[PDB]
Amino acid sequence: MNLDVWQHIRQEAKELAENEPMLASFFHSTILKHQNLGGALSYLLANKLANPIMPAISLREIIEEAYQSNPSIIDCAACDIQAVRHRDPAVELWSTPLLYLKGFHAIQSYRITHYLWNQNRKSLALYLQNQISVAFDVDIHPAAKIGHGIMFDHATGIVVGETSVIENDVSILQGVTLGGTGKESGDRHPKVREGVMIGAGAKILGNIEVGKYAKIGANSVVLNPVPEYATAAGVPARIVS
Amino acid sequence: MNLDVWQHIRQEAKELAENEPMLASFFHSTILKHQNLGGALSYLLANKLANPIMPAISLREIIEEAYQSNPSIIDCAACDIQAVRHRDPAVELWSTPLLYLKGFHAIQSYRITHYLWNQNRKSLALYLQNQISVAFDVDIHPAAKIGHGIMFDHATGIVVGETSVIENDVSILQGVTLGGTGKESGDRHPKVREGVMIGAGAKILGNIEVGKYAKIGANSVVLNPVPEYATAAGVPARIVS
Amino acid sequence: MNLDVWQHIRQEAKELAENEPMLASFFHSTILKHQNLGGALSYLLANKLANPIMPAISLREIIEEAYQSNPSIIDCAACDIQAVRHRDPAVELWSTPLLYLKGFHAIQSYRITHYLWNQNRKSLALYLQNQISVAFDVDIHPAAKIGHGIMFDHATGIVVGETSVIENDVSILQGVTLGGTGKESGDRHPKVREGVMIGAGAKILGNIEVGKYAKIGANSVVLNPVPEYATAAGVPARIVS
Amino acid sequence: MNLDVWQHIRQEAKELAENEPMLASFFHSTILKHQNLGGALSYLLANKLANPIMPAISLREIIEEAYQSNPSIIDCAACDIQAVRHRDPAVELWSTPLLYLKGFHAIQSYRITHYLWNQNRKSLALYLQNQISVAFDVDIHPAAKIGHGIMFDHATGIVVGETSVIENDVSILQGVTLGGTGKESGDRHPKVREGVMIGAGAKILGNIEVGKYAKIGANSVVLNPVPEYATAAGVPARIVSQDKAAKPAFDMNQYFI
Amino acid sequence: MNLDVWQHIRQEAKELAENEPMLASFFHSTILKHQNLGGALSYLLANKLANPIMPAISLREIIEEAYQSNPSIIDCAACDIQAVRHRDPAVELWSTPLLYLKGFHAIQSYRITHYLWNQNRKSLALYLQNQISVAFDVDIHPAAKIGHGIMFDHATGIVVGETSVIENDVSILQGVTLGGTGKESGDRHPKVREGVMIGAGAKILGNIEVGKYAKIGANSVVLNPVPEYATAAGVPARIVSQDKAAKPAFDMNQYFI
Amino acid sequence: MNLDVWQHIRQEAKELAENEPMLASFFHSTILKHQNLGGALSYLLANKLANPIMPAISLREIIEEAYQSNPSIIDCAACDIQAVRHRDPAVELWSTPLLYLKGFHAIQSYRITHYLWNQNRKSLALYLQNQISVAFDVDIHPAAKIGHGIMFDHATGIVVGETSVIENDVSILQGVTLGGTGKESGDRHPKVREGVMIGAGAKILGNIEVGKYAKIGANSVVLNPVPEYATAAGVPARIVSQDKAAKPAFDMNQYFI
Ligand SMILES: [Mg+2]
Ligand SMILES: [Mg+2]
Repeated sequence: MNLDVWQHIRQEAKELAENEPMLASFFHSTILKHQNLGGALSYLLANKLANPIMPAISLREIIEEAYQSNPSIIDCAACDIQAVRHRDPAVELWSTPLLYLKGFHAIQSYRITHYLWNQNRKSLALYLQNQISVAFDVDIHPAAKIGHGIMFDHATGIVVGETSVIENDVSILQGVTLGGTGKESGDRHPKVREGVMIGAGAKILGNIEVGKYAKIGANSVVLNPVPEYATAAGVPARIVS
Repeated sequence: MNLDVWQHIRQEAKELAENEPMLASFFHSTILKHQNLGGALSYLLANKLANPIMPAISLREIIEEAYQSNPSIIDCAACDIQAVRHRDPAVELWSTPLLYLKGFHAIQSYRITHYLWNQNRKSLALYLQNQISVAFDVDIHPAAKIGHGIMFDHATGIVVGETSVIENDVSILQGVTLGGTGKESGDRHPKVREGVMIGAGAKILGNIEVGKYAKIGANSVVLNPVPEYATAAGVPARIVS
Repeated sequence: MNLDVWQHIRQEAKELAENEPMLASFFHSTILKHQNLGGALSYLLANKLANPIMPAISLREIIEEAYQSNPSIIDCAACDIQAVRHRDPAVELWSTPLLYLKGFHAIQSYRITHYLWNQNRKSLALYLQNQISVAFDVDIHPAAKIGHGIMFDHATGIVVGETSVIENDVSILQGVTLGGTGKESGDRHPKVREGVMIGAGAKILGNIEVGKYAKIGANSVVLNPVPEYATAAGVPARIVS
Repeated sequence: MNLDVWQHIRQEAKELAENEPMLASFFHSTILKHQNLGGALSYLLANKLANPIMPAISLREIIEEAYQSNPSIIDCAACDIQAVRHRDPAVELWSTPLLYLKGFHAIQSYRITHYLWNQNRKSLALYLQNQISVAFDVDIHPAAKIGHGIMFDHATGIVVGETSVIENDVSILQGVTLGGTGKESGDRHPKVREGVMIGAGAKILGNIEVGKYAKIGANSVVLNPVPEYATAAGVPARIVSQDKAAKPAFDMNQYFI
Repeated sequence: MNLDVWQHIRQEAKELAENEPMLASFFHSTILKHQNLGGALSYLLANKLANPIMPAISLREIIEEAYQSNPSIIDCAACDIQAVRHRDPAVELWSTPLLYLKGFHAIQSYRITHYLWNQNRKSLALYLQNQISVAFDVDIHPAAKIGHGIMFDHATGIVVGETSVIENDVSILQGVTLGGTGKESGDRHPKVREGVMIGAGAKILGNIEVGKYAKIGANSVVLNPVPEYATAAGVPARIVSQDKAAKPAFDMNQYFI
Repeated sequence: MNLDVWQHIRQEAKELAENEPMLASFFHSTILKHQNLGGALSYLLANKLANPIMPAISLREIIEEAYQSNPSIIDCAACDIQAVRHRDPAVELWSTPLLYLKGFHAIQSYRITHYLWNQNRKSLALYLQNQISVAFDVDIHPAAKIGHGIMFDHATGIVVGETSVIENDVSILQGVTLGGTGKESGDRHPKVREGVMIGAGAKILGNIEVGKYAKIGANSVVLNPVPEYATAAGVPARIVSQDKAAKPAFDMNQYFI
């Protein structure tokens, strides 16, 4: 659930350090030498988003503070790991999401920009919003609201707008946009309810509702609300009974 | 218009340096210590495209020379900033495009590869074409012709081909291609007239005309000309009266 | 064919070193000082995928070993170069694919992760799978089976799944997915036969057959088998006689 | 309390960031964002000693662990800063030692290797001993024993071997060696007692006592014990004079006959 | 005109790029693409002194501003190159000093800190003073005064303190210190007049005049004034001989009795 | 056979990786993955000497080419490691010299520049001569001739000029100069024969023979020939004593009268 997640990854790292000496020091530095998930995650995120403007060493303190303050940030990471492990047939190890999956890195990094944005650090948040778009190819406005148990499989090209809401247990694939229309401010982005699965390349535009457990077809363009448990596909999207 | 743009950014940088000490030196080095937009832009672009093969320090001289020679390159950057400020509801600061928006960085970087390509420096231009695809996820052939007041919102996945033409005040989103068909050379890429807005994921193929102020739907595949002021949507794209 | 490819690139590098002194040392270090394609390719790949966790110098030995062991890895690179030269109207030089095209870099890098994956080095392969998604925006599961004469033009956003098969002489563009459905393991990814051309943004889902020499339309969503020599387009994809 | 020292630095830091925009983020990230000398110090040293083999971010954890086990390592740095501010006429700010003086950085970095040496991490301690010699040009064996209120002015070229001992309040200049003799292990390096000042280039060799409050002339070669309050000079060094009033480490009087 | 010097370098550069393909882009980016010594020099120094705190690209602007305000800083480098080409038998090319000799880089880098020191940018000047000691192993206080036609051969270990003065045409070798004495500010460092050559390892301490055309023996310790055309040697140094014909900085005659 | 030396290192390496997880990948990448000293050495040196101008990956090819043409360069390193393990009481592991001692790295790096110097690649050799002085603080002209079984303990500050010759089994400490004299090319640097040990800071200047098995006292200044088995000390150096039994390079006896 949480303690299980970190111990599954802890036990795995030991074995993978033995099988691949070239990464032994990486497994030790990232996983094996820390006492909890936050230690591994702040380390990995700091390194992936580093830049001389804001070096890993500086970034890590900012990340740790965030974790110390709102610990739930780490619980959500634990749940996201479990989601990928449970919904992605290609994933066979608990440590894989944590170490190599840019979609998962993008999500946890967004949790940091979301935290900064709500701590009155808009500049640093926009600066990291871009770092995240660059390092992971995922662009999430810091003010978007995203829950836990979320999976961004492959992730390249995902874009989530300012007023977006993604509830728990949502899965999103490469090239999917949750964007808006109009040159005005206010609610103009999608509300994706829990359990929703979005196919690769789908574009959901406007402040529209995406019912829970709905399935959105690859390359579908959703412009109108999608009932709960329904399947929308096509351009524009239609409900396929 | 131009002098207003740089002074809006100059005044903003001072305030953001006060609110975020961690980036104070970044605001000063990039914006506050230079006398004009070109000083800030050449600095930022050099750093974002740096690589040991061609370091920021070396790149910057090449960029500055370009600016010195054809100053309009900087005016166009000023107009692009204003475009984003005016068409993107998420943007609230004039400095945001300049500092963090990879789409805007991609555009101005392309202006440099376009300049190099027309100075008989094809190698360096192809080398930077790739740097730009890597750093910003935007691939623009150096020979494409692009005007000013252009916005690449989010930008991940945009591709513009060799014979493409994009006129002024055009807005393009993530995943959009202006590509061609055929294994032959010659005109084989889109001509997008002024004011045109292209939705996320749209693919416009061939040497076809995209009338002014037309609107192209997300994920639309345009294979035939689109009349001025019209709206094309669907796969293939159809005119929605 | 093979010896011709490396000599076309060798002769070109000399001329481009003369025309662009700023890259002279790059042409010499990458091309002119090595005796064969593997020398240039291992050098370039090591540098593009470097990271302190696994530096270029360390990566290069791993790459060289791979080449020494299975030399065909380099022949396939030679064929891929020729494919781009022959199918991409924008390419005018044999060295261009080798030096600047991220799609081609992604393919050859995948050949290394495929080799590592079959040498019982799953960790290192997943680590490089992510490096490749980051450096080139292309995500290829290491167990995918890909032949030679392959072209990933532009490439941003391409995703190839675990059980995928891509035969020879296949061309794939930006945003295309060869993905799967279901949370189960087993064959769940596309089988693209030889000669197949896939348009930008196409999403091919499931363990389905894509007949040889078929043409897939941009943004097409293929969910059912496509006969040989046929053209599929639309969402879902339909056969356009 | 070593907080006064830190108070001075934090105070300088705010005004320094105000005057030099180009170093603002550096002052805030090293000094101002931290509430004690330990956070500044670990940050700085980890950055100066960084290498892909052991990156700044990794090394910093190792240093904070050492400060957690041995807080006195931080207080020792405070005093070392106080020693420089008082004895080095060139140093007017309390922040200068901390931010820029490589002899200071070296001594503090050594304290970290000294800690690892006895944590059963000798490979890492040797790795860092070398990182220190390369980064600051100072080679201090991790098993050496060094007190506090120590100044290594300029520092380039300083060598301090395995069995060396250096007590509190000693001033050492560039080029100085506290070297061993022989090809066997065991006590074979100098024991420099408090208040001793050693001039530039001086070489002290073997297991010999350098008397408290003694003064070692520049470029001398000391091979025999030196009496307290005595001044040794020459190649080889000879006891040329004696002052029982002087305080060589604090006076920094370089003249001798 | 210091263009002759530059003409020689540019001429060597074209042929050097021709012979060593691996360094071509380095020769073009530093030398050939620039039309004067200033562009080459700022490029090189900014690269050698670079750090995430102050990256090459940022530092270079700071250097070009200094060259714009004080063009003589560039002409001083030309002469320093001429001094090495003439006095160092090991140096056959005019481009060698500029491209590779760390003592040269140090002196030029110091001139930049000297300029910042009086631009009200002492924090940056101290930051760089340290960057210089770390990059080239040479520690020159920014307030020191140094003329032109100066050679720091090998240079590792050279220290020049705050109130030091060095006139034109002086040759200084590795390990040399122009050091202070005392714990108080004020004139307390050596004043080395033209044509003086100082052998490796020599330590000159206090506010003392080192006579024009004098010759300082290696490893000596100078604590009293040295007469013009005199040769001082020993620990402590003694005036052992005098030659009124010699030109120590140019002859580089290291022998003494 | 220099494989015994390598066997020791590989053996230490496995257990070292076992004890210090944080350095595991470093031990495997440098030592364990390679089957001979050449692969470890080229890897390490290329990494220590790396610069965007000549990156580790490029430089390494240049080094492997040198080892392919001149395998004895590797065997020379084996012996240099053996020399340190035997003479330096501080060094207990055979892997220490190889992994961490900058004087060792310098000597091996020089051997590469010496090879390039006569491959018609003098620009690259000078580029590296400087990379070596900056990375390890040791300046060895590429045209210098150095034997094997050589130890540069601590090494900071060592300078060895163009025409210098150093035979087998010599021990040299930090601050030592084998320097030239005069402003003309030609033989003008020391010739140090086997078994000679040179104390810290010593300066040997001009084309003079330093007799086999001789012992040079720390901080001495040698300007005249030194007889075999003789001990020279002082500024200027004088022959103070003679031992025909001693073996200075191996004994490392630093005391003198
Ligand atoms: Mg990317
Ligand atoms: Mg150094």
